[PDB]
Amino acid sequence: GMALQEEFIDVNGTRVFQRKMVTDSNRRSIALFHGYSFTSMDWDKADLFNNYSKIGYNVYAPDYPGFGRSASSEKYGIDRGDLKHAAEFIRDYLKANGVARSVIMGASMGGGMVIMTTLQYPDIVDGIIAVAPAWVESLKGDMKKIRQKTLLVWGSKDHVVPIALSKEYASIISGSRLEIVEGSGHPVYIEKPEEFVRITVDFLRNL
Repeated sequence: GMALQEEFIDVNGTRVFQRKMVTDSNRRSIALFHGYSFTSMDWDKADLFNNYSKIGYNVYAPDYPGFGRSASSEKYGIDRGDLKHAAEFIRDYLKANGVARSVIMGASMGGGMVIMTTLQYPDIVDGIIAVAPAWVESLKGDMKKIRQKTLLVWGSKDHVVPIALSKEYASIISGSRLEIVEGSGHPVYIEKPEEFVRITVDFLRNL
């Protein structure tokens, strides 16, 4: 039956904690990348493993190296602000799990990471969900090139990553779906979990 597996995986020498809900029959994958302040445990609040599994996605969620339960990492660490390290991580992490292509979702820091991964390795990305992505303001000229279906999610009360950037990023990424969730600040999947699920499930169904 369906099980939430919690385990440690080696990603090129870095001991990564992950949570996953998968079955060998699914032909769809989604991987979830947390913000600076949260971990893979925090996706419990919106029950994302069960909700995405029920629409036929294999679901993977690691703690980024240096965060949560994962080891620090010279190769992947983001201490020095190298977002290309995070694109390497996401590519390598999917490969370690035997996943050739996936939808990738990121919140905040993680949203920056999934954007960068799509800019570097577009052939591995089936779609993007980015929840108020941080650290990408310098990447607009490359973001204009993204061809993947993209969902941008922002809380109406977000003052961490300005809501003005929401409308700008929605213009830059052609075909992007922008949804502003009433009554939420920056971590939408914690503060308005039901609406987060409704919107993200609808996007994924129609990908």
